[PDB]
Amino acid sequence: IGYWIAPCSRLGKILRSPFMKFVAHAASFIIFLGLLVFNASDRFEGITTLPNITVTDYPKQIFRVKTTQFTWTEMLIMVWVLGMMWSECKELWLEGPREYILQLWNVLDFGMLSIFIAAFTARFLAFLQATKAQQYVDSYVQESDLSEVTLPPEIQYFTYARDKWLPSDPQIISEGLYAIAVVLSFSRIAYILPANESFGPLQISLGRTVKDIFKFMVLFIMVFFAFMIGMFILYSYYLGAKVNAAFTTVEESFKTLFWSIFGLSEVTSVVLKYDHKFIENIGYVLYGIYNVTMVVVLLNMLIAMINSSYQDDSDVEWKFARSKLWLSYFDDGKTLPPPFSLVP
Amino acid sequence: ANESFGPLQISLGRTVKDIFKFMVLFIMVFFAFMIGMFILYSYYLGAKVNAAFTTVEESFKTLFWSIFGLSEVTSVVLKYDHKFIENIGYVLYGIYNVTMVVVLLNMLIAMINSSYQDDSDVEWKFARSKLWLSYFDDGKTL
Ligand SMILES: [Ca+2]
Repeated sequence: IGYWIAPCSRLGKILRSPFMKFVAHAASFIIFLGLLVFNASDRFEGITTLPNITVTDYPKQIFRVKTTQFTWTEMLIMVWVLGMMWSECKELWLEGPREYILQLWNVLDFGMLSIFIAAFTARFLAFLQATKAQQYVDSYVQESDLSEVTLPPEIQYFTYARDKWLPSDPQIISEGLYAIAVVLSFSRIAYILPANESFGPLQISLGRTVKDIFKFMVLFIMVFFAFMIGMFILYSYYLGAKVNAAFTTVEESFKTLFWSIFGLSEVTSVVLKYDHKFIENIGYVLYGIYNVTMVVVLLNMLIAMINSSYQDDSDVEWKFARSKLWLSYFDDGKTLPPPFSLVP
Repeated sequence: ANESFGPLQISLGRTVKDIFKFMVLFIMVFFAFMIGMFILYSYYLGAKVNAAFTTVEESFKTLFWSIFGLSEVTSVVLKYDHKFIENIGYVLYGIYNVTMVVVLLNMLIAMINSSYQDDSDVEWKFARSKLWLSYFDDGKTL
């Protein structure tokens, strides 16, 4: 408000400093994360009502209206997402799309903002359907609090609890995408992390280790696909004849072999319920060979990365990254935080 | 004060001091995934096989014990047919495990390089001499 009223003043001059603009953007993102956390402040200790029970503020309300309506925190977070997307679009328009895509931070921000937009679009579609159902109830139902009246099946579905929801209804998609976007949001803390002396080189080395890990992960993915296909072919014919129905389908085989990396897949994944001990013993051998192979690949990755790191260069890289961060703020255009940049 | 265990204690102290810096970043990642999974699974309290991500405390427990592999995979599955949310939770839990492995491996490599760069002997003897000088005063007689 002060910047809008007096763009050229002591406060205006202070707020246009590159460090002050960086602090403004960091504070805006902290407020965005606070809104993300506060939107779910009614569930910190868990939801009181069971998923099979519907609660409505007034007796003539469709439950989906109550469970899909936006709150003021939802409005604020939608405005924040719109502002950040507008800032990203302005950057892409001004500087060029090809250069914009070839940057980790820009593409990640675009991805998380797109996921937020998709989640809010799905929630808005659910809200529209619920509002149409509520309008139908208010215009054609006057039967004492939705007890004696039986709604048409096109609209009776909106009186159902969470358990009766279709697996592909808009609100489930909305909340899944919202969870993904919330996970991706806090990853932008590492965008402002390099500006700090202690946490800059750490982030630089973390990015370098991720880049080194990716190439080994490609080979491990090839080995993983090999064992997934082999064990799925071995155990596909035993669906109702296995202990934990693992390796019976491509999804199940993929889950079992992926969670085996962290030791979270039990050995009974290879045991059958029949007397075909040959198949069970081949599965045991293949699973053991897979575990030994993944340990060998992890050991080779660790050793190769240790050698590569053993080959004062991190300080230079961190200072270069921090200087890029600074030069991103020296231009006077990026003055206000993205949520407040909408107002012209 | 011991010759054989003093250097070990000094090295352990330096290891803890190096570990804290990476622990800050891992705490940021941990909070990210804790909030995400809690938001995903807060609406399924009695609709899950266990109470893994139903609350913030529960999400913190599940993700912290996931570091040591002491949290079961079934923490993600649901008792409903909402396979979209279950698969999103599976992907997020797998990404959390991969991310924590990456962070731990990066911490290990960075600390190995830092240690690679008769240095601990001087530190140990300085600490031992500080311990000695703490007792040269006549006040601490008993
Ligand atoms: Ca950007």
